[PDB]
Amino acid sequence: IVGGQECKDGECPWQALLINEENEGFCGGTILSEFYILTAAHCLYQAKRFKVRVGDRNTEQEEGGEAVHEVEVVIKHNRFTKETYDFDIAVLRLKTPITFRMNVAPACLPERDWAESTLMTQKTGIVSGFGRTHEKGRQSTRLKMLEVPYVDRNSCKLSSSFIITQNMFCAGYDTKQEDACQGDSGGPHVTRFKDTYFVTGIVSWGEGCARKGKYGIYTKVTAFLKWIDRSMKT
Amino acid sequence: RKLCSLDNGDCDQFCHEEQNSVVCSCARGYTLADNGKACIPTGPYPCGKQTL
Ligand SMILES: CN(C)[C@@H]1CCc2cc(N3CC[C@H](NS(=O)(=O)c4ccc5cc(Cl)ccc5c4)C3=O)ccc21
Ligand SMILES: [Ca+2]
Ligand SMILES: [Mg+2]
Repeated sequence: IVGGQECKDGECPWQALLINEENEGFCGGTILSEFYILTAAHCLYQAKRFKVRVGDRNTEQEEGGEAVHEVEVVIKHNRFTKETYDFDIAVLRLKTPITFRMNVAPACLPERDWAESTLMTQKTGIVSGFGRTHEKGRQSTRLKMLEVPYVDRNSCKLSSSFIITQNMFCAGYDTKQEDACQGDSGGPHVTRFKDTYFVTGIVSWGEGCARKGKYGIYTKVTAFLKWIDRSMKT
Repeated sequence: RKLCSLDNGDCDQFCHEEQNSVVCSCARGYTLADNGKACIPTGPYPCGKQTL
């Protein structure tokens, strides 16, 4: 996350971190339930073996809330394409259930129509992760969050050198130096409504980080709510 | 602005227009309150809530 602020105690409890063999984060995730993590399908090629860590805010200290979980099943969307990043979504079933506590809780899944009409028409969403704090920098040791404006769909298509499919939406800033970045992929994009946070996106891709005339591209969770529901039933 | 278009139909969460009237509902882990509008967590750590 470029710009934004640190997630403070209890503020980003649905954040998951996909960790490789070296116990280093490479992607984010969103806790959906005690057994399921939402992530990007493209994250599933960046490590041969990975686990999921929850309840972490500082990768340099043991704060007592951290928990590592092994993955039992990887459910990648079968229509995911590396060419365009269309259908960039996957669900992970954990081997053991997550025990909710301080810094560990799920984000809510909304209903499609209401989310499109009421959540996606709000001014902003919130993206979070342990990703780079500058385009050329190292991964953050601290969990960060950033308020990102929803971007007009036409403006986004106009800004993009590549196809924005029906399964994608744009968020962030034209010139302001704030955006998601490398390592934030697969992480949460949530929208607040009356003090309740609903999953609205998955950090997907961008032409660099925080570049002028460029926005962050997110998987449109509302297009995949039935798919998610099915994946979580088996 | 009418029904769900007017202040989310007074619903805490989901709003549906059925038979030209507002119907409120809630995410899993919440129960619709007796007023048929508010959403009450059914147990500890409900979805979408920051902790403590
Ligand atoms: C080619 N096609 C599959 C699509 C369309 C163009 C494109 C660009 C990228 N890139 C190019 C580099 C960038 N990497 S990153 O680590 O800086 C990164 C990764 C994810 C991001 C996500 C958001 Cl929301 C914002 C900025 C982000 C930045 C990144 O994600 C990946 C896929 C695709
Ligand atoms: Ca820690
Ligand atoms: Mg920009």
